Amino acid sequence: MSITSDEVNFLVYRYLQESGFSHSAFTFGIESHISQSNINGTLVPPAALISILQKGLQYVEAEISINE
Amino acid sequence: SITSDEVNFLVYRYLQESGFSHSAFTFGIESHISQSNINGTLVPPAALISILQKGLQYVEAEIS
Amino acid sequence: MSITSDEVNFLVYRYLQESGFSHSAFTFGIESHISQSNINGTLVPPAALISILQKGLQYVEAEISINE
Amino acid sequence: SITSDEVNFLVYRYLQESGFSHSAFTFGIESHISQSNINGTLVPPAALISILQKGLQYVEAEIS
Repeated sequence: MSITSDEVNFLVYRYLQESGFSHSAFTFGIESHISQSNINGTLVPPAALISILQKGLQYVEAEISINE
Repeated sequence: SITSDEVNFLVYRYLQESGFSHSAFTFGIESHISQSNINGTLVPPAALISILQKGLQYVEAEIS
Repeated sequence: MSITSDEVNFLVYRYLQESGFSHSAFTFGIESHISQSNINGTLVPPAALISILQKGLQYVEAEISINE
Repeated sequence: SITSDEVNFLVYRYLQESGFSHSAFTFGIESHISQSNINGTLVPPAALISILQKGLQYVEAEIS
């Protein structure tokens, strides 16, 4: 399920916004050229970066536990 | 379950490694990225990306 | 009437704030170490940078006009 | 009488010349420092400082 640069940038950008990192969000939106990203912001849920990251951890725990 | 500081360091490292100098600078401060208790040594390059990769594999396992 | 680095930094910082340059103000406050400046913000009037700059221009106009 | 864009370019140039990289970057955007109609050539280094210097001489002439 290959992930693109623009995707992670969107997840990060939205994380900065939601966490109240107003100044970082602004700076990152520009540096990452987020305006030029082809992603629909309205279809991205809140805490998305937090959610995937949480699942990423659990997935790795599952890989170790079966071979544990 | 991950914590705010852990997530913050992940995005912070990503920002540095991705060459987002000005974002890295501003976010280091706004986060108070230290003052927090994380050892940079135990977090490898692309860790944010890597954990996200495993997270999409998990989501692809839930719709299956 | 010698002017110091911290002084001009304060004038600029306050200009960014007042003009609504929220993100610049934040970034500059940090870069210029404005927290470490020995200046009393409460005794600095609004549009101070704009005012001095305006007077700076008028002063130069006066220097040219008498020799004009 | 000076204009918003003129003041903005002055502070912008000052930010660059003073090595405030991250401020210069953020302020270039937030200002929309161009999109505005100023020729960099006709504005010398330290122009912000210089005009401020003359402004304090003027204020010192008013209390006198």
